[PDB]
Amino acid sequence: SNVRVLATDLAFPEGPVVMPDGSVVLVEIRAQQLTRVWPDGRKEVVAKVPGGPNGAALGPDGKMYICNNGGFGWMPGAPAPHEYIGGSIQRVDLQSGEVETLFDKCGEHPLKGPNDLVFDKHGGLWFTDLGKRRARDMDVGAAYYIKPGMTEITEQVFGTLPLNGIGLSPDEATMYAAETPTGRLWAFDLSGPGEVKPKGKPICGLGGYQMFDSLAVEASGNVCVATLVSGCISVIAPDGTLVEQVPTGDRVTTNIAFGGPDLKTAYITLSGKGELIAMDWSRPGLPLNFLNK
Ligand SMILES: C[C@H]1CCC(O)(O)O1
Ligand SMILES: [Ca+2]
Ligand code: NA
Repeated sequence: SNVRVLATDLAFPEGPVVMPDGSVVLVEIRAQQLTRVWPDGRKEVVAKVPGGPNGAALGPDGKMYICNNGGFGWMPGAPAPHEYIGGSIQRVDLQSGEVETLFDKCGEHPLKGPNDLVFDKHGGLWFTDLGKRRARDMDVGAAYYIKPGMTEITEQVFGTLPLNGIGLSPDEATMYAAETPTGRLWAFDLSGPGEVKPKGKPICGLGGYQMFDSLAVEASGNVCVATLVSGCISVIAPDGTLVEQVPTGDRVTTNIAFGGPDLKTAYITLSGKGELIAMDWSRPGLPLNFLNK
């Protein structure tokens, strides 16, 4: 595990997407932008994304899909009314910077705080909703699936505590969602693309005072979850076994993504230190649809 700092002075980095050339496109939630970090050290702003760009994934159209949580109040906190503009799913042209809003509601219900997302092999899009905190109450968590072609959005999970990281198993027959305040990883069986069958179960619950953020899946099927408070990556086997915890040096470790040769480099956002780092990983990551395969 040779650790290297790839970029600093990032304004709450999140949603890293590691390109084939080893460049990283990621979100800066606090600076409300999508940023490109190159291996020669240089950085460029790809697009301004007003609100709270929170997670990213490259889509089948070659555009970068964004979970926009609508904005926080700044370490993030509950958004004062004016700092919140509504949650949405958006799309950014990585060549022009054009931002288009795709969904801001499901049925008659506005999206609250979209957080992270993952494409299935047909181009369908899974995403989590962390909800928003208000003065005296908070939204429940949820997970949604947008049908291939961006034709329809559906609610698949609803009524958990806030949900954050999301991924698919290698065979894409299981969707994983990380429940933030409990440090529990939930697994949901899929009867087919975009459809949970009964709705799921927690396969791992960490002890102590540990919370979960975003995640990335390994080719082995292990789920690698950014772990807040204790500041590490928690590697969880498909059967729920805690395989290992890799310290990162930041209590606000928020996301991980695999790239580099054989997808054996982990790219991690340390959102407390404002850093993007890279770390050797003993096992290869799961190739993401429309990015790595
Ligand atoms: C504190 C929450 C909001 C952004 C995050 O990284 O998903 O975690
Ligand atoms: Ca997240
Ligand atoms: Na990730």
